[PDB]
Amino acid sequence: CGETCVGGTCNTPGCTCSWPVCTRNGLPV
Repeated sequence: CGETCVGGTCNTPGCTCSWPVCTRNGLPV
């Protein structure tokens, strides 16, 4: 995802909050 869910959520679509960073389909992209 490249995004960070330091807040507890992800802005990027289909991106999960994989604190501290974000994730995609359970994979950090």
